[PDB]
Amino acid sequence: RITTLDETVGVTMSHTGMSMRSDNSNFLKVMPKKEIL
Amino acid sequence: PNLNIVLTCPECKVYPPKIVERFSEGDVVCALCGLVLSDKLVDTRSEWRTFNPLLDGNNLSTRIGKGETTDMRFTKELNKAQGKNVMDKKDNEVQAAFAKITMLCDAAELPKIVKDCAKEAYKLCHDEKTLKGKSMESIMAASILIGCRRAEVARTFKEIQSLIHVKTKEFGKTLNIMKNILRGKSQNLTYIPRFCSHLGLPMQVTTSAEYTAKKCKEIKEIAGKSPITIAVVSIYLNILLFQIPITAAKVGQTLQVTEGTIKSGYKILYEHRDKLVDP
Amino acid sequence: KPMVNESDGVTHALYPQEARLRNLTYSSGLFVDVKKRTYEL
Amino acid sequence: KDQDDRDHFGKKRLDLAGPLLAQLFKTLFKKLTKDIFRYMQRTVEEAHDFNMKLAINAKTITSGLKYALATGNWGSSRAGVSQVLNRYTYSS
Ligand SMILES: [Zn+2]
Ligand SMILES: [Zn+2]
Repeated sequence: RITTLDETVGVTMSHTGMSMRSDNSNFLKVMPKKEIL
Repeated sequence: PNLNIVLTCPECKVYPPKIVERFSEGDVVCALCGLVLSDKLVDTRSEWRTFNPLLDGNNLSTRIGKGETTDMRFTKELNKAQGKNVMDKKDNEVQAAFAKITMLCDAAELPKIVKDCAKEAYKLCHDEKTLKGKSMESIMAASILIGCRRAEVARTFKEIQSLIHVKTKEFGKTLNIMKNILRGKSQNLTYIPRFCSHLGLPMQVTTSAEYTAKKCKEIKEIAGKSPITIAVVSIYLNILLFQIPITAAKVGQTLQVTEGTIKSGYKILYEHRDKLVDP
Repeated sequence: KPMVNESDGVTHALYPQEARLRNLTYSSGLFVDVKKRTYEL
Repeated sequence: KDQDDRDHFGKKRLDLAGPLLAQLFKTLFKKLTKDIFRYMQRTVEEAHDFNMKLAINAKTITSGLKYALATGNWGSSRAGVSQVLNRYTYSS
């Protein structure tokens, strides 16, 4: 069955939106004229 | 040219209209001689029953979509005709900008009030001369931060920076000149419950970090060194006063604060531990 | 479990009585283990 | 053999919250996957950085479930599915 996370919610909800934690995983990061003559 | 209808009582004529409006009878009557001033009263609530000027202005438009009984060829020809007339107005940037800002605000779980304040700020800036670019990302991030500061909400620079890569410096300059735009068109305490929500702390530790934050704001010494470190060392002291264990590494990796900074503030904070006791 | 995220940002447990009194929506959050991979083929 | 009867109640199937939320959550999940992939193709095509907050949106599922369970429509296909509870008495 589906497992229910029992934590204080505020931790998971902090990990949802902005949490001041970016990156941590690499994915979809992607003259002389005579001599020249 | 005039066009202003003013109701007066020709029998009284002793004072400007000090009248009463009878809505149940549909009349307006002078409250002195009792003489009616007008019959057949119109309503504003009744015409509103069937049904945004603040943002869209007086512009009108109508969608063209497919019909119950129609062909798909005619739907494309009408939409391609509007695609050739879309250059007649430069308002395509407002709908796309509000769409992407809508996506970012919906991604940050911010309330609709901050969304409307940010959209209003971007509408106040829009396309002025002092902006002069910023590649549409910095005016959006700075507009979100402005809408956050107006709605009494607290969002750190590292949070919007974690959402949008605005390179900080150009973000600070665009936010400064944007603040100058807002001034030309004429508070750390809120951060405590947010970080207490990030750590999952009780209410007594939250209000204890509130009193500790205010008192530490009154004691001076160091003054702040940005309010974020004052918040994290305040919560650090208020949590080292009780027995709930988090240590310094977990709170330093969760709130993205240096351990040496929370210990450097915990030193002088422990020095000022005397006058910070609420009970 | 059912929860409510307020305007200031605090998220706490929800009860049906307070859900009816505050005109809220009795719902619960849903998470998903999202796995990402990169092939190079 | 006689013509097949359609009024036989055994040949009829009822739909509660299970099937309805199965169709709804199915379509909403498909739209979510399509949008996430759209963000992936935009990211690799425009050559920029990736972010988990801009790829997976929650207002599609939240607006879909909240809108479908809020209005009478289950998306006009279906209407009158959700009705306000009648609290006139207990037997009502
Ligand atoms: Zn004249
Ligand atoms: Zn009169």
